[PDB]
Amino acid sequence: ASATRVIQLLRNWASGRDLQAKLQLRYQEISKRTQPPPKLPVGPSHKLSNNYYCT
Amino acid sequence: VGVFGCPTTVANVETVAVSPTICRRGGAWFASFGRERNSGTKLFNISGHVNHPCTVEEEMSVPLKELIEKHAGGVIGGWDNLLAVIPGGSSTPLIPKSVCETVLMDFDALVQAQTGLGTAAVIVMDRSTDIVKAIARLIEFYKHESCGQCTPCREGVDWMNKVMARFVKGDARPAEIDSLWEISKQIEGHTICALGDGAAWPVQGLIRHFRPELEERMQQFALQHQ
Ligand code: SF4
Repeated sequence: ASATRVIQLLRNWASGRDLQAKLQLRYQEISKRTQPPPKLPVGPSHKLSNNYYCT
Repeated sequence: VGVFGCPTTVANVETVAVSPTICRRGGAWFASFGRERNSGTKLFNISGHVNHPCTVEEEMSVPLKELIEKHAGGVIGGWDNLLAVIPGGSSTPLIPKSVCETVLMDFDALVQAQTGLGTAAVIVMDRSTDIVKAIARLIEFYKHESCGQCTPCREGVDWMNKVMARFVKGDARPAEIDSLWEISKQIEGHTICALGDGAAWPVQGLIRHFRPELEERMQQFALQHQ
């Protein structure tokens, strides 16, 4: 990330591609492991009227 | 069959005790009074929010206004206070002030009025009387009076009692009135006897006649019991 500038320009040149733009491993780009409580939606039949299962 | 498996003519006392006059005078006497089919004379039991609640023999196909004016001095607070009337009886749905005026209590005219002749046990609720509360005792009266043999009535009125208890209090959502509509028709025509259907008509009539008032009371509950 860690890796200094001297190692960086070696790996950019040897690959020929800017690897520091995106890494193959994540330092801090992830969702926080615990999440705030969710609220699940409802569907087309969570009604009390004209939802007779026969039709 | 019947009592002890015997032929048994069940006739209402009013029909029994009027049968004399139709045998002493003839069918011309009976049929002359009253409309087509609906003819003769019946005990119109005027009560509720009426100045002089009483039981009077009365002609049918009679306008509601002079029914309470001539025989009782009027309805408490006049017609404007009169919010609705149950003209026929419990099994006869209540109808709004915009409809009462001079509807005729002949069976055909109650049918077009989405009600029935019942027993002409006409009672009135004023504006001060909450219609949701007015039948609140009526619907629970039906629950207190049910043999409970058939499933639609045994599970119906009590379930109707609880869902309307949160209705008159207002602890419901606008859809709940539609569900009350659905199960009311569900028990209609599905009970062994006419108690369920007799209990269906009052609540059924209220829904399609004072629905905005039913939707009025619930957010009144929501604003203060938030
Ligand atoms: S509708 Fe009549 S028969 Fe059916 S449970 Fe009620 S009282 Fe009994």
